[PDB]
Amino acid sequence: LRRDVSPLIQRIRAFLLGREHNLALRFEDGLADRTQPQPEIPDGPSHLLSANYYCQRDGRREVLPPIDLVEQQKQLAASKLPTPGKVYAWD
Amino acid sequence: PRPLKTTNPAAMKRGTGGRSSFNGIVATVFGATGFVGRYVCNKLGKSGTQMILPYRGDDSDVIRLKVTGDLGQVLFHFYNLEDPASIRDAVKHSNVVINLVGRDFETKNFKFKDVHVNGAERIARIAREAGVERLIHLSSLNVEANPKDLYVKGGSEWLKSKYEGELRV
Amino acid sequence: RGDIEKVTHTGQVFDKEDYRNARFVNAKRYVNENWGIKLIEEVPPKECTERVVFCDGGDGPLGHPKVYINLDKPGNHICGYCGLRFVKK
Amino acid sequence: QQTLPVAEVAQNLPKKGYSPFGTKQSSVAEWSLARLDDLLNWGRKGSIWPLTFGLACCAVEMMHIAAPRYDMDRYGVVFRASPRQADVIIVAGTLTNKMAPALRKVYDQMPEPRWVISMGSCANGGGYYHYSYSVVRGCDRIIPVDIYVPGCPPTAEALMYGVLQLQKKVKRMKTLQMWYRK
Amino acid sequence: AVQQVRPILSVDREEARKRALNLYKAWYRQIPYIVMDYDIPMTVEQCRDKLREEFVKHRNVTDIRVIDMLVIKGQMELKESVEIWKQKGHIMRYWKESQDPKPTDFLSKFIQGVN
Amino acid sequence: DKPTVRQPDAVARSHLSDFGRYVAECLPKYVQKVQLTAGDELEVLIAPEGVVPVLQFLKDHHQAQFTNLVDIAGVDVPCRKNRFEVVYNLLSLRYNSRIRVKTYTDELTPLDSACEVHKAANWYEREIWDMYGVFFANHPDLRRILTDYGFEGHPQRRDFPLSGYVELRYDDEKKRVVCEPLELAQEFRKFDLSAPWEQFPNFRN
Amino acid sequence: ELDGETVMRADPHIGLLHRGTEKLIEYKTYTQALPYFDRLDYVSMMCNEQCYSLAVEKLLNIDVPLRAKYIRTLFAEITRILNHIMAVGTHALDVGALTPFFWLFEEREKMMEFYERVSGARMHAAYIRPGGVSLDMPLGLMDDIYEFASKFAERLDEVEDVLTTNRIWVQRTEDIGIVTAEEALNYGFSGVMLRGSGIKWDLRKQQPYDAYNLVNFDVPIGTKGDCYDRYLCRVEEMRQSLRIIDQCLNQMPAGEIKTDDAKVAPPSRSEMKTSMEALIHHFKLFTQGYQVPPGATYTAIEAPKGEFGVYL
Amino acid sequence: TDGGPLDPKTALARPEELEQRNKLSGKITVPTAVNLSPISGVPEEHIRERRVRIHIPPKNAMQSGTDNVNTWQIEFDNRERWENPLMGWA
Amino acid sequence: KFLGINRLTKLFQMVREAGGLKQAYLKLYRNDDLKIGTLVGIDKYGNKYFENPYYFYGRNRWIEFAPHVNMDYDGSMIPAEWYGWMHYKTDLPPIRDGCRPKYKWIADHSENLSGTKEAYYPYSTTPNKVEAWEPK
Amino acid sequence: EPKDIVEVPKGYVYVNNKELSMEFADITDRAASTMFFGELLRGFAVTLAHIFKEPATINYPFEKGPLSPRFRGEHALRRYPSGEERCIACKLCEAICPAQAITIEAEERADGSRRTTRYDIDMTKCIYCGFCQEACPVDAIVEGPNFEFSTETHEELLYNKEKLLCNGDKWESEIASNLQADHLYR
Ligand SMILES: CCCCCCCCCCCCCCCCCC(=O)OC[C@H](COP(=O)([O-])OCC[N+](C)(C)C)OC(=O)CCCCCCCCCCCCCCCCC
Ligand SMILES: NC(=O)C1=CN([C@@H]2O[C@H](COP(=O)(O)OP(=O)(O)OC[C@H]3O[C@@H](n4cnc5c(N)ncnc54)[C@H](OP(=O)(O)O)[C@@H]3O)[C@@H](O)[C@H]2O)C=CC1
Ligand code: SF4
Ligand code: SF4
Ligand code: SF4
Ligand SMILES: [Zn+2]
Repeated sequence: LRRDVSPLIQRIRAFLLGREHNLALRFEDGLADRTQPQPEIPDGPSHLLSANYYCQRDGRREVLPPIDLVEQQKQLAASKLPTPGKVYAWD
Repeated sequence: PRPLKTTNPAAMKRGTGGRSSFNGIVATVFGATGFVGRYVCNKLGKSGTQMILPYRGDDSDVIRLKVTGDLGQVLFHFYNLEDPASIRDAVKHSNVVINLVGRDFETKNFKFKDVHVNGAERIARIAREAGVERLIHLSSLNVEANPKDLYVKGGSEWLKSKYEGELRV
Repeated sequence: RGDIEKVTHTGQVFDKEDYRNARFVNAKRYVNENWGIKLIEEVPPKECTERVVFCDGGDGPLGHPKVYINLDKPGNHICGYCGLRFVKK
Repeated sequence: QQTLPVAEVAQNLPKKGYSPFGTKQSSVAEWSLARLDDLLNWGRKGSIWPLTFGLACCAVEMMHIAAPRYDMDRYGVVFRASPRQADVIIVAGTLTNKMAPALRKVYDQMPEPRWVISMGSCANGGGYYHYSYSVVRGCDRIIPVDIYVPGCPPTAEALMYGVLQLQKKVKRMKTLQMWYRK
Repeated sequence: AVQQVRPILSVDREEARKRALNLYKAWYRQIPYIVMDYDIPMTVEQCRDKLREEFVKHRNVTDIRVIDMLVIKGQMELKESVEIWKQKGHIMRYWKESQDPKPTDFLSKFIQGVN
Repeated sequence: DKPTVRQPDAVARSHLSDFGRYVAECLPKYVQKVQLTAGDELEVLIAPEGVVPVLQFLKDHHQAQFTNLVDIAGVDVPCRKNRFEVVYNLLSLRYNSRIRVKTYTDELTPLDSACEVHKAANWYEREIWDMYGVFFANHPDLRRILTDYGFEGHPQRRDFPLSGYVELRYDDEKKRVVCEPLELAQEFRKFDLSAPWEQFPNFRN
Repeated sequence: ELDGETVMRADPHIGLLHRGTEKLIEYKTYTQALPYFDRLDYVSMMCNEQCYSLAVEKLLNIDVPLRAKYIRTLFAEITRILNHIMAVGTHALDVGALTPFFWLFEEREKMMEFYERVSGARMHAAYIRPGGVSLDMPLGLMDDIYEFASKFAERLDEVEDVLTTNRIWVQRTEDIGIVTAEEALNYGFSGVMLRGSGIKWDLRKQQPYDAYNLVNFDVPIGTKGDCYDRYLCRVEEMRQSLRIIDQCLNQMPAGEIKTDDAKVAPPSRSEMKTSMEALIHHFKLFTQGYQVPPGATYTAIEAPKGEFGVYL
Repeated sequence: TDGGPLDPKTALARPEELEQRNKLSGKITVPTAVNLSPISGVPEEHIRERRVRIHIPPKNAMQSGTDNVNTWQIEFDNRERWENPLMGWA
Repeated sequence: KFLGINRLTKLFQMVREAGGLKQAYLKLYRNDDLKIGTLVGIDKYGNKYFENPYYFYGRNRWIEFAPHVNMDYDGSMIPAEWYGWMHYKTDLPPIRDGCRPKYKWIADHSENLSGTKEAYYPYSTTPNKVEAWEPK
Repeated sequence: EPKDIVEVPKGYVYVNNKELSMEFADITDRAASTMFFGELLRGFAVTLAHIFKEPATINYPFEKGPLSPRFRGEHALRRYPSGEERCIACKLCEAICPAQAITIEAEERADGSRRTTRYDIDMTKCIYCGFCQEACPVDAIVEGPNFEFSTETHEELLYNKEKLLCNGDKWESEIASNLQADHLYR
């Protein structure tokens, strides 16, 4: 079915490998067909025609200029020390 | 006073002095394999001259001359001095023909008359019949009618051959 | 050789006095023998009944984008993408 | 432009033969020099030795003719480190401003006969970095090129097409017959 | 007008002039080792004349930060010439040995090309 | 919900807000403005004279152990009075975060080198020397790193053209690779892709 | 600078392959600037496309679907195997072992065949884009990738049987090039050179991106910091990449391949031929491209050589 | 100050070295009109020959939008373009 | 006989199927491997396409070139219809591939003509756009 | 079993972490593998086993490697089934060509149709990326299956409009099959 050596040389190769040998070389029986039926890619979450508007889906307009943190604290104000994040132990 | 033959906007001089531009000269460089021919090809390719380089031998001898010119400015041709049809194909679209063809020793196929006199006559006659404006054939400094031999018997055949070639051109 | 003096479908040919025909002494000139104009006027016009018709290249998704041509004006109406001609009697 | 002939016309034509210079040349000395040139070009198109150069990504493809799918050693092609022990330099990758005298020195120290394969779009004409300041516009303007492998990464099929076309160029290369007709 | 900036290796003009003269001395010492090693077709006297011309075309500047930036760049070329760090193709770039000279009269510029 | 819109991290926003106010409280002299951009990244705009201590503070404080300096990026903005800006990107492994420290530099004004703090900058500022041309004082080795040895000018400066000023070829009467003025065989076709209608109304203020 | 055979001063000179990439990126559209990143790093490519795509998607504030996330994760670990096979073969040629170069480049050529199957190019795929992937995977890629991942464990077992246990490889790798961890942190190391020196730091686990937090794997940590620990760390990243490939072949959902912002992602050919606004969005996405909002970002991923960052 | 170990490269340095470090840490007075032509690396021919036009770019007359008008820009004078004799590019 | 004597029998079957010892020698000289397989197709230009699924993937389908050429075979002799079948793009040979079109303007296949007098050389396709005076 | 120097955390793997055993059996085992070349003989055994394997080489050019219908090769200009060339000179492909290889010049044709008069592709500036294939609205420019088009001369790698039309005429069947088997992926 598949091109290989006779099983005496196969047993010699399996003894010299130290393990049972699976064929590295690919064959036509192990692979899929080259001609496949024509697929249909399904629609995503917003190809519905009724409910969606772009104003609720526009990620490019929901960004803002960066927030001055001292000015933000000054506007909104008129224990452990602050860390940049959760403590991770890489030791 | 001095008429301009081409009168085509693609054929006139354009651009600056670099290699990618065109200087309006379409030069055919005979004997470009040799010692003077490399420097002549480089000085032509510095100014953006479209060059037709005819070679008589192998392609590996003239593959080094693609460096001097840009893309489209170097065109190789195969010729022989016993065949005027290849020279007619070479100089049919040339304004300048440069003759650097020469040999310092006798060859079993080409004698001194066959390379300095008769081959120069074939090149010059084909270039005159093809409408080439200029021809810049070289010579030797001490060319004479009867150059007397100084040391060897049979010497100064080269100088006499270059002299007879230059008056016949 | 006749390919040097042959004219392409864009109306281009090099002159006999031009230096640019010296590039074709060692490599032949490529002129496409299938001009698009002759093969688009060889196709007969399509007779239609409706006032407007749609064109999509004849292949569906593999043609051009679908456009609608009006046929109330007398004459042959040419699709601007594929060059097919429609007519209404 | 000509096409490949129809099988009836192909059956009408005879076999081409191995020799590109023809069978007979109507002279004993011309036939002897043509057969000596055939033996020499067989010895030269067999086992061209490329150079371990590898400027860029196109080089990774160069190991895919080393890799056992394509096996460049089947054709005689085998890499050598020194430029003196090499026929071919495969200029494959981006040739920059700092590598102009490097490539010129490595090409010049390589001995005649010299054939250069230009693999990849950067080595052919600059490619995706053509309009930059540092990249030399192709490797033609420094060193001569005999074979232009066109793919940006070429398939190793397409690189061995360039290698086989170089072997066919060496097979058509004639020096002794040129010496007889010079 | 007036501006308060951080200096580069010198406060006044005299130190920048001393650094430029130190560049000239170091380049003078480095020229005979450049000539014998780099395989260039330039005589030692031609190299010193080119060094003089390179200093002459930068005599016109007056600002001390511009002068010290020129000193830093000249020290970089000196360090790229003490260690070899370069080829013969880049040493000859100062002479511009491949560029054919262009005429300056208006008639020859009119005849040759619009540049 | 909104599957197209990217969902941010609220706890990372709160942690970087508290740490940015902590940094602005700790160094009132050198820290000029602390901002928190979209995408949960903190930018600490600083004075030039505070280029070396603040990073040292960010190397050595107990709530600021930014041990890795991953890269230094230079941005050339020619419209400003101080032209170049220099962006230090630092990664903290202990608190698992990143910070950006941005400063401004003229074409002649120095920057104090961060090689005493982070040794990776030992080449990184060299790249900023080669691409832009800002002098880094107290540098152990300041040389051009990426360009040619005989190269003149600084490439990624916006006053420099895209294709450079010169080209290289091989010349046989000098037997050398030589330098020629730049002539393209085909010029770089510049495309006008400027937006004629504005799209973002939040960035005009 | 050498006193004998031993080095005194090793100074690297670079810029020999400097192509002016960033100045050139400044002149192109983001879609045109995407094939640059295939040519930044040569032997891992879909990782660099992933990093640039996460940079543009963080600037655009859009989100990729789950299927595109799993495709990006699966091809990122396939790309990791390719980089490690490149690293193992390069280190074997530099040390002197000629054989595992070819023995692993057969499998590496199988993965570039997989790349050609999914994208159409063997190496520079241009596949991972801002807003998902360009194309869906073709039918039957599952069986091919599964057969390859079934055999690759035995191929690595044979390569490790030749290379790992040998005394010459140990004497050529162990106690050589030892880097301390404080030097690794001070000199800005990233990736395996951090992981070989005992530092527990993997960017796929600490700051996860593109569905790495729905898959489970192990982070290999070296002990000594020499060449042998980094080689064993690369082989363990190879095996854990096989594990992540197994999990991604085990679970993937059915759905879209790209985001549905038609002003960001290009539309398909059916709504090209039928609809009108999709033709407008195609024309303005392939003439001038999308409008990225103004601002700065730095997105860093775990490439197999280390942290790969883009400051856009 | 602190009673820890002092910095050895400042205590052991000569008085000329302490004066050299303090003078570079200060601020010098310079003119604000600075010519940076030899520093920028431009060839001198483009310095003496090219003319620079500062302009607001023209609005496209077929389009009502004025967002691309909203900046000023520097552009350089148009030199000679030509057709290459091989294939016909600019 | 458990050592491969049946493979020697298959080699002798290969020799008898090749057309004789001299024909097997000629086939082994031209094609560097000697193999057996079912004949799938014969392209107009005279090449033969064989496919045997017994071999390694990549050696399943192969081409024996036209007998009128020798030592001039290359990868450009394969026509457009058999190109996807030889490169494993489709599993359908063009004998039963009814989807492949055949128009009047489709030219026949050509090989690579570089290094030959009939090569390609580019030119400007647009004509002259600036007309001169023409005083007469 | 050898002991562990550092206790591993959950989800991490430590390599070179096992302490060498100091008992007599393991020392004798590593001593016998030292003086009798145990791992060298194991590597020689693995290598001698892989001598007996089947090669993965393919007989180029008689045998060619596997490919895909999406494969990017030589650019080609398709035509309609009626015979008219598909390209309508919209310059989307050149606007998206990221190395600016394509050069398009156009005018109105004599029948009034919008057509090209110059379609140049610098094949030495191309990167074979398929952006012109995706950008093309009428599916005119495609990447053909051809990749054996290595030339001896740099000028032959600068395609004219006529060379691309000849490539579209020559490679029409395989390009039509690929766009039949690939169009719903795009
Ligand atoms: C059909 C044939 C198949 C096999 C063919 C191939 C044959 C095997 C390989 C041949 C040589 C291959 C190339 C050279 C490889 C060299 C490897 C090498 O030496 O590496 C260095 C390594 C180094 O050892 P290491 O790797 O343990 O290093 C750590 C130790 N230090 C650093 C201190 C050295 O190995 C050796 O040197 C091992 C010893 C080799 C010499 C053998 C000594 C035997 C002593 C006598 C034994 C007595 C037993 C008890 C008797 C009791 C009596 C009462
Ligand atoms: N010192 C000098 O060199 C001097 C030279 N001259 C003259 O200058 C000219 C060029 O000199 P130079 O370069 O040194 O000489 P070379 O010998 O170096 O070059 C001569 C050239 O002519 C070609 N050639 C030689 N014989 C023939 C032939 N029979 N048919 C066709 N072509 C042939 C050669 O081709 P290929 O190499 O392929 O065989 C080569 O390209 C000659 O006319 C010479 O007489 C005058 C005075 C001094
Ligand atoms: S031609 Fe393409 S693959 Fe080759 S070096 Fe250039 S970008 Fe890389
Ligand atoms: S494949 Fe890409 S690089 Fe090549 S012509 Fe098309 S768009 Fe340009
Ligand atoms: S995108 Fe297509 S139709 Fe438009 S100019 Fe290009 S090839 Fe022609
Ligand atoms: Zn239509």
